Amino acid sequence: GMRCNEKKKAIFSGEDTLMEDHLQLREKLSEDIEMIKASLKNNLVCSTLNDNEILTLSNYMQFFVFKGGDLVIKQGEKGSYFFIINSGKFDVYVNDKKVKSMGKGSSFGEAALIHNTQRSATIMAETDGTLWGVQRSTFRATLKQLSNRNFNENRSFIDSVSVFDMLTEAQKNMITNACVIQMFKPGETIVKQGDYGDVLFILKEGKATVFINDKEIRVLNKGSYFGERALLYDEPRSATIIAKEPTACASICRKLLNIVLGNLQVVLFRNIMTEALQQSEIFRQFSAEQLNDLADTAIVRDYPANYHILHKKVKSVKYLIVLEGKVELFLDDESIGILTRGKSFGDQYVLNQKQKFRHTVKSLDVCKIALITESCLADCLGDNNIDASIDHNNKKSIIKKMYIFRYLSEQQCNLLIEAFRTTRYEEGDYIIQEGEVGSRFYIIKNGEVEVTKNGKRLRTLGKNDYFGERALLYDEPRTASIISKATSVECWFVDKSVFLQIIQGPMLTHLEERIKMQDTKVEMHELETERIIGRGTFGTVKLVHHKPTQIRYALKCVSKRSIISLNQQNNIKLEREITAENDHPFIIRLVRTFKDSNCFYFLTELVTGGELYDAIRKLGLLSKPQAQFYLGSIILAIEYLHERNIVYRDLKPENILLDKQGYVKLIDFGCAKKIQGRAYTLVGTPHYMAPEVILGKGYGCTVDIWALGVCLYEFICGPLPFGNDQEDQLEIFRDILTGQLTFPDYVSDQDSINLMKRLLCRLPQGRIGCSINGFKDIKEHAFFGNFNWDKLAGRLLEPPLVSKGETYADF
Ligand SMILES: CC(C)(C)n1nc(Oc2cccc(Cl)c2)c2c(N)ncnc21
Repeated sequence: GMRCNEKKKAIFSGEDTLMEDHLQLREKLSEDIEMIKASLKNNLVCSTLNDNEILTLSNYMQFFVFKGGDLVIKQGEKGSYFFIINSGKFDVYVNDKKVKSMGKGSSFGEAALIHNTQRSATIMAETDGTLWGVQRSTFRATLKQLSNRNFNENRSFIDSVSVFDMLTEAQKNMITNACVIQMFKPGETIVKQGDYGDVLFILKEGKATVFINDKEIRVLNKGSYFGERALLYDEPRSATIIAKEPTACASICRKLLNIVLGNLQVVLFRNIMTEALQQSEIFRQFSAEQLNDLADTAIVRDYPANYHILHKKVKSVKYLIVLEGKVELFLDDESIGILTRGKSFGDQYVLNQKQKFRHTVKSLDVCKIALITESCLADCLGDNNIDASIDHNNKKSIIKKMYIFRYLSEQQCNLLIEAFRTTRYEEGDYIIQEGEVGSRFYIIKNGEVEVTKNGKRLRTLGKNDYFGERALLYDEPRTASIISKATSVECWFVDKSVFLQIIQGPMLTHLEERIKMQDTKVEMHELETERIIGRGTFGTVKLVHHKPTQIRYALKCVSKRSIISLNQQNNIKLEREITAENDHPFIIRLVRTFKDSNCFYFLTELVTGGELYDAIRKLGLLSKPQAQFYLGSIILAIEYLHERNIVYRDLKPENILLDKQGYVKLIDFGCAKKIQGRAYTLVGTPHYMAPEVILGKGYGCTVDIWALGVCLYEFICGPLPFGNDQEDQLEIFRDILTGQLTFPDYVSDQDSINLMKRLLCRLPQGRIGCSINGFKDIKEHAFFGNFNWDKLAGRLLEPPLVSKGETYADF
């Protein structure tokens, strides 16, 4: 009997432990449910909830039994429970001194339902008595599931309604939030025949009876819906729908749809038309707005079968799209194809404005056609020279994808496009030879080229690819060569001298410094720490000097003991991901991340102009131009992130630095997350936190827009709009949820107030910037009426403050 010689390991291991001692089963009677339902209707977070949601919460409450002289909660212990007193008396001890005495009906431990907070007073049981109670985890999880199943349920019913079929993913999700649940008991008329109603209804649970002229036509089941046409048109109800058993309906109103989405026909058509236009390689390079304008101004026409829609008698049509039916195309007498639903024709005539229309288009059956005329293109492009404008725009689409040109003013970008010269190359011509100093940026018009270095091939590039952009910013040897790998390769190109006549010092300095810093490789041993520029529980931030290039950087150290202690294992990598991917001028730019036995490193550009927190405090109350500049700058950064499905979640002046030139840099992406569906976790700084985060029913990127309104209020008015005096988190959230927004008598600008009120709208659906148009509604608001957004991005504005000298306070 031999023994095992190789090793088996041992197994290892506050307020929730105590309540387990008092926990007990008890069947909930009618007297209990009604006192819970009463007590929750007066609660801070639960007051907004409907009866079915409060009924669900009431059942998750648990019974706890106490003898006299028993401890419930202790002042200093971490807070986790909320209580409604069922029987007996309970005394409240603050600093070991009796303040109050509570009986049946009263509640305590309110703040636990929002966050883990330290208890203020010690509650003790005077007599023998019992508590109804619920824990945060259970309360938040229940709130999550209620709102989240509601959303997913409603989105399926949106997907089942045919009128929404041509909405995009993002459009369908946005109208899902406009759904309102409406309950009907038996006997109740949902809709009456003859009324001009503007509401779609969808049966989730139950059954209803349909009456036309007081006669039973049919019965409707869970899934059935009615009122699609009521969202498009003013038309009377064809029937009287009456509920037969207790029923629950999801519903969209046209009034809220118009606020959220705009006109439904206009939005639907724009999608149909955008999809049809994108099948052409020409319109594929148009902007979303340009395609939307073509959709809004397109002539739409119904034709009978065997009709000559176009015949070489043409009404200046350049492009044709089939919406319904079929048409046959002819060149003289030869059929060249049949276009069905969604297909289109005319690329040849869109490109060549002056060409005679040689084709014939004959309807095969009854059809609906959209027609884009010569004027419809000119009004879209803003120019009567269509061929030149399409060409100009083709080039613009190429360069707007590059950082170097993306943020230049439209006037500068146009000038630069106009300056493009064209040249041709024989096969085997060295367009660029490595080692030589370049002065030209190229875009390939026609053909192919092959990139090489020290002999070996690296890549192959073709129509609309580009190369050599660095030569515009630097005087340096070309790292690779570019050989022509086709017969008659044509390139557009622009000289450095022309680029320097267009771009001005500030933008040029920004590009010079930025492109260079990522280019230069870095190792830890090459960096010397000059001085510490930031401290905290996270770790430290050092100002560092790179010996080889002499470029100065910033190096954040995140201690490993900090991350593993608070269970932020998965979060530090998601921060690395987000922080590395950001490539916007008003967001901090990462260079590289290093790994270490002690701390996680982040190396970024050095920002020398200090925090915005201090800048506004030097300025005092900001004027209209100054608030426009800073808020405008924050808007561009947040918009960039929202387009990449990132919600920032911690917007405050502290997290915004200023550079040498006085332009903003967003930092600290610790609270930031890649949004996939609805977020529920409670994060951020309480004074800037949106009411939808606090209420636990789901939030998205809209929270950063609330915070924007908080910042604007600080800029114009001075103090915070909510809980300015307050230190207790509970009383801040209370002021955020139910407090009054007021504005000082010295705030004389109507438009400023209007914007602040609309950014600080509690319900997101009514919050400016949160509809389908996104930030467009903020940017076009009267407050920004004289503000050139174009010049902000391109560094062509005088900023409010320029710092004299420097200012400081897988991996
Ligand atoms: C002033 C402080 C410490 C908040 N800060 N944070 C900064 O932002 C950093 C600095 C290094 C790494 C990361 Cl991920 C962010 C920063 C900077 N780039 N330049 C100067 N000061 C900086």
